[PDB]
Parts: sequence; C-alpha cells; structure tokens
Amino acid sequence: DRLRPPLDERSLRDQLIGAGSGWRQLDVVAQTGSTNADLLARAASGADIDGVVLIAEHQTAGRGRHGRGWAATARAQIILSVGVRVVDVPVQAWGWLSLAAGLAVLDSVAPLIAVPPAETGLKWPNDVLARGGKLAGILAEVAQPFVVLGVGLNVTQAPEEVDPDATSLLDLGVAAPDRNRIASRLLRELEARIIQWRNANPQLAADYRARSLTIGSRVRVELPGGQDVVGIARDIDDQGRLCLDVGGRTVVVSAGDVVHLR
Ligand SMILES: Nc1ncnc2c1ncn2[C@@H]1O[C@H](Cn2cc(CCCCC[C@@H]3SC[C@@H]4NC(=O)N[C@@H]43)nn2)[C@@H](O)[C@H]1O
Repeated sequence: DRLRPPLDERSLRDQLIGAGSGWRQLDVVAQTGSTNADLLARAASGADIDGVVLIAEHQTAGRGRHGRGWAATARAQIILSVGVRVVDVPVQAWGWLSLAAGLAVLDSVAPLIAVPPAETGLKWPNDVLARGGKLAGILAEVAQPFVVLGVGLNVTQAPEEVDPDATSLLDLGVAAPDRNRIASRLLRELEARIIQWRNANPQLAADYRARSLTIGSRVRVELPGGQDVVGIARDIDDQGRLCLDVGGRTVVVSAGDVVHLR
C-alpha cells in the first residue's frame, strides 16, 4: 500500500548491533517461510544463534502455536525471530520467556497508540490485544541450548487480510507507522525483558500480572475432546501456567486457547 515503505537493514544495524543493544547480528530478508524455522534450522546446522536477529519483509508459511498458522502480507507487519541461550536457566521458567516477549511488545507500542491503556493488555499466553483486537502474536520454540522467539506485530495489516479479529497500529490511531523506529525500539525492549528473565528478576512476573487482560476475569479454556473448564484467573504460577479458581480450588493449566468472558 501507500503507507508501507520497506526496511533499512543498514540503519537497524547501526542503531543496534554492538551500539545501543546487546544483539550480535541482524539480517533483513524480503521473503522466507518462517523466521522461527530459519533460526532453528540454522542452530541445528551447528551455528551459535545466541544473539542473532532475523527479520522478514514477508512470510508465507507462518507458524502459530499448537499447530495453527500465522498469516502475513508484504511489508505490513513487523515479523522477526531472535535466538537466546537458555540452558543456564531452570527448565521451569522457560515458558516465562514467551510471556516476557508479550510484555516487550506491549511496552514498545504502548507509548504510540492513544487508546486508554486499561483496554490494552496481554492475553495469556501468546496474544497481545488493544480494544479487543489481536495486535501481535508470539511463539517460543526450543532447540537446546537455545530458544527461538517469534513476534508478529500487525503494523499496517488490515483485518480483511489475515483474520477478522486482527487490528493494527494504523487502525488504532497511528497515521504514519515507522517500522524502522518500531522494530528498533522493540528489539531493545526484548533485550531488557530477556535479561530480567535470565537473572530471575521478579519485576518480570509483577509487570506481566499488572498488564494481563486474562488475570482478574472469568475465562474459559477449551481442551482436546470437547472438554471445557470455566473459572476465574487468579494468578500465573512460576512455570508460566494459569492458576484458575474453580469452585474454590486451584486448577493449574499449561496451554489452550483461553476465552475471556468479561
Ligand atoms: N496477521 C494476523 N493478525 C492477527 N491474527 C492472526 C494473524 N494471522 C493469523 N491470526 C490468527 O491466529 C490464529 C493462529 N495462531 C496465532 C498464534 C500466536 C503466535 C503467532 C506466531 C507468529 C510469529 S511471526 C514471526 C515468527 N515466525 C513464525 O513462523 N511464527 C512467528 N498462534 N496460533 C488463527 O486462529 C488466526 O485466526
């Protein structure tokens, strides 16, 4: 469209690689299958990917969690993956890492949209929402010693292109979205949260809770088989899992698409 310039690999490099960030390497590609895929294939080849950033202008076979698939239109989103060395950390709290990316995405964009912050938060465990619409999705995938973190931020996507519940920074009150300034600020907020995660900083758990749309509301979790538990989400436990109050007693749950029911 008219509002979708391409990126600048050079600018990003100079702002981030060694200078204003801890990231070691940065590549923009015009088209791949899945940025997660590429960084996994690359680690399985023997390459160290701790610190590597991969950004794509367009992505064709997008990966969602639990099987499903993410959809993209050329230059309309910010689509990236990054590599982190994890084996220095308990194998609990690895799920707390995909959570952490959620916060890095709500932080980077919160100072840009002019919607009441109280109507923006994080849906557990891998969605980001602004007035009911899906703003970005996150996927963490494992390949020890590394984790690969994928973000898909709808910058200028329109909903009638990838999903009817999507919205975007454009549709939220942003006339010119600067994908270079947004990508650069999000890579910084990522780096900040990952270090919190590695040093078991408890500010990570508290801030997630503060900005959760899931916590504090009746929710519904749909499980394979036609199963459905319904409860109020009281807290996240230390593995990154969802504590529910059901008839007074805690049911912990690992994943599932959660449905907010106010
Ligand atoms: N553009 C869009 N905007 C709004 N909503 C959308 C949409 N495209 C699909 N959906 C709806 O998402 C549902 C399927 N889903 C979404 C997620 C969340 C995590 C997404 C991971 C993507 C990143 S991108 C960089 C990296 N590289 C990858 O390969 N994967 C990662 N997990 N599963 C399905 O129901 C659809 O309705």
